[PDB]
Amino acid sequence: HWGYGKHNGPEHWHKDFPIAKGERQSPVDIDTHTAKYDPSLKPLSVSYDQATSLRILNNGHAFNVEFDDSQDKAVLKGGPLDGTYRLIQFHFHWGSLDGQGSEHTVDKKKYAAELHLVHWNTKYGDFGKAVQQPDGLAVLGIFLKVGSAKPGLQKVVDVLDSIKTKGKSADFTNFDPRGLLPESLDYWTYPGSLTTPPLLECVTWIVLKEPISVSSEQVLKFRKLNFNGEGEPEELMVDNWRPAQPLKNRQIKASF
Ligand SMILES: NS(=O)(=O)c1cc2c(cc1Cl)N[C@@H](C(Cl)Cl)NS2(=O)=O
Ligand SMILES: [Zn+2]
Ligand SMILES: [Zn+2]
Repeated sequence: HWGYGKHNGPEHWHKDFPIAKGERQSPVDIDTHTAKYDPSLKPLSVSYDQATSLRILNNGHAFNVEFDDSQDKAVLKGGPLDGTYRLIQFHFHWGSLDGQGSEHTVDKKKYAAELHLVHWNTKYGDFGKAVQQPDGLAVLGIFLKVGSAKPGLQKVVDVLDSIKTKGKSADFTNFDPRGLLPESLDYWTYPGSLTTPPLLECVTWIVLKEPISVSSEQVLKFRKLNFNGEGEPEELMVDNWRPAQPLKNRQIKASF
């Protein structure tokens, strides 16, 4: 039943997922004046050159672009991380208007949307084992602002038509996620959680400083997707973001 509506929204998740009120919930507001540079942070290694995308799926709250994670084809290493983390999927969160949609905020600023590249710690063997551990997952988060089109995104935008409703999927091979990165890999990092139920506290968040630009036309096509299944009454897929959660006992570090 969970979702983003008035009766099943984030305000309600704690009832079925008590960890929602936990000590290391995501997302959070990034107070730039309180984040601290950490010169001990090693440089971030994004190695997506052999990434193998497979499929795109409308899961009822967003769409996932899924990848083959049977081997070390696309990985995240270095930065705050120990070991190797394999890309399993990416998705977005976006708003009903350009003034909202991101999950993380920067000095309370909300971007139009946010891209999450989800990776799991290969020493745990699979994703399911990984989300039983405090260092199981690493998510690369990238803000989207509305401006010029992102060429690298257009392929995704153009398949949306075919996965309009919940549980629809389409073939999605040969997509290169490198085309969704900004120039700079400067980041902020903190320990957190999934921002969707079950809200497991297993994530090392790495949030890039530099947003990517996407066109209004591109984001408009995101807002034409549906939460609902086929034949059901249309509920447009918008505002599928969880607001900022309390930082509690956590420090956000800057790589720059
Ligand atoms: N939003 S997020 O990046 O915290 C996130 C979302 C999903 C995750 C994992 C993470 Cl870390 N897993 C999936 C399962 Cl369907 Cl494989 N659901 S999700 O909401 O896309
Ligand atoms: Zn869902
Ligand atoms: Zn997400």
